[PDB]
Amino acid sequence: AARDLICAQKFNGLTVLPPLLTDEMIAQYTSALLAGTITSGWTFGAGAALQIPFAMQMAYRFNGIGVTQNVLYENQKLIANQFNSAIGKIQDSLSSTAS
Amino acid sequence: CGKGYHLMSFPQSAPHGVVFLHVTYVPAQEKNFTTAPAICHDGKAHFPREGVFVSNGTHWFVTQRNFYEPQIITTDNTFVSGNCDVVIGIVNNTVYDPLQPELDSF
Amino acid sequence: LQPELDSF
Ligand SMILES: *[C@@H]1O[C@H](CO)[C@@H](O[C@@H]2O[C@H](CO)[C@@H](O)[C@H](O)[C@H]2NC(C)=O)[C@H](O)[C@H]1NC(C)=O
Ligand SMILES: *[C@@H]1O[C@H](CO)[C@@H](O[C@@H]2O[C@H](CO)[C@@H](O)[C@H](O)[C@H]2NC(C)=O)[C@H](O)[C@H]1NC(C)=O
Ligand SMILES: *[C@@H]1O[C@H](CO)[C@@H](O)[C@H](O)[C@H]1NC(C)=O
Ligand SMILES: *[C@@H]1O[C@H](CO)[C@@H](O)[C@H](O)[C@H]1NC(C)=O
Repeated sequence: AARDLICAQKFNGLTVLPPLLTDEMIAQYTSALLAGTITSGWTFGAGAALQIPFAMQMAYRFNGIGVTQNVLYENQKLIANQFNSAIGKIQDSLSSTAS
Repeated sequence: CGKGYHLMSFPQSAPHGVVFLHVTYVPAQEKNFTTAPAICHDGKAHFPREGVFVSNGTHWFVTQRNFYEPQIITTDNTFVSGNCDVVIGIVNNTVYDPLQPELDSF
Repeated sequence: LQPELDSF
């Protein structure tokens, strides 16, 4: 019945080309970046991937901002709970707010 | 400034542009090791000042992260913060004191 | 450092 906007654009010579990287391959890049971040650290971006426990990586991250290692190693569960609550808050804010 | 840990750069002119030679540092030959976040000695937790604790199976060493240069564990490169029942993954080992054997040796 | 050498 009513002509679609996409068909009205197509019938006058206005086409849209597809991107080279599909959504699954962009997601594969994102998954590779996330796995290299959480299992190796910053070493995979500056050479080969060097495996390290995540607690030692976060202790290095606190050393990067002028805080010593005992702050992490004495408050590991508190930081884990705060990170999990932050991720849940991002999830709830993305589910509710659409702006 | 180039891929890897950046060391230097050198400029060169080019027709309508510039060319940078980025001299950088890349680690080469990895090696597996067993690590611990801290060492409980005499009921006190010891953390490294700079570096990381590694072990080749029997003895523990402390070394910097970007190069395998193992050294024996002393009180000069470790600091004490609290006891050893809070940190998870902590191990039992001894820490050499650089003063007392030289004191009795005199 | 001083009390330890005072002990010795
Ligand atoms: C530092 O702040 C954290 C929260 O950011 C406090 O942890 C809370 O402590 C209260 C009472 O001890 C608990 O009811 C909460 O469940 C804790 N929150 C979390 C996320 O674990 C912590 O007590 C504060 N530290 C000090 C010394 O006040
Ligand atoms: C792990 O490192 C230690 C470092 O002390 C090695 O022990 C030395 O091994 C050499 C020969 O490989 C001996 O000549 C030394 O006397 C040893 N030192 C001590 C203090 O015993 C050890 O061989 C290494 N390898 C393992 C345990 O497989
Ligand atoms: C270390 O151990 C892992 C698991 O056995 C192995 O895949 C890897 O090749 C080893 N060597 C290095 C240098 O990572
Ligand atoms: C370390 O030694 C103490 C006392 O010597 C002991 O209570 C503790 O269980 C030991 N830790 C481990 C992991 O064996």
